[PDB]
Amino acid sequence: GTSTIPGFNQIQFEGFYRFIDQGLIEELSKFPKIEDIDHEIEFQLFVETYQLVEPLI
Amino acid sequence: VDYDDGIDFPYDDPPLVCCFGAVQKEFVPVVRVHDNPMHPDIYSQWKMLQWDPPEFGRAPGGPPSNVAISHVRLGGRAAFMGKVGGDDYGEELVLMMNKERVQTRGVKFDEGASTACTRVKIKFEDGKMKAETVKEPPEDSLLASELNLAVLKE
Repeated sequence: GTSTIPGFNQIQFEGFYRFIDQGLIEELSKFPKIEDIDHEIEFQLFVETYQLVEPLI
Repeated sequence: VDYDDGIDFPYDDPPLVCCFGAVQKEFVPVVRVHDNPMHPDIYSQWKMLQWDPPEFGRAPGGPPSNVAISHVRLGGRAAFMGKVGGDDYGEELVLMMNKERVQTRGVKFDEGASTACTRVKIKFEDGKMKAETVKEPPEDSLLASELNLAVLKE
């Protein structure tokens, strides 16, 4: 928007794209490596493997 | 040289001026190197170089037809002396000068020439591509026999 009037929806457009890039990764982290009281069974997520697929509808 | 032309007249006001050269659309001639280029594709940024211009392009000039049109708009009387081709573009240029009330009686037509078109041949001297003029455009091909002595007198 340095030399033209910017798109009126550019704030919504850029905000959502920021969420996809950094919002998902920054929030898929902080997910605790879930362990039982006995520590026998440990469940964890591999956040670097996260993906989004285009909607079917 | 030897004698005069036409019939002597008191001549109307304001005094006439003659613009000699090529009649072209836009075509700023003064080109130098500028160190602050904008995006090569996004021409919507190029207006930023209109309010922060290169110093050589602060008040650019153009072809004499621009000066003639501006002079007529400022209340003066002007005549343009030059040659255009007999194609559509030459007629368009002459119509542009006529609608601006610029006298085109000094404009010479050339039916066999293409207006604002130059024939060149591309050569590769010393490893660099170059061009040389084969046939000059009609705007550069006005002969001394094609002048208008009444305009030059007034």
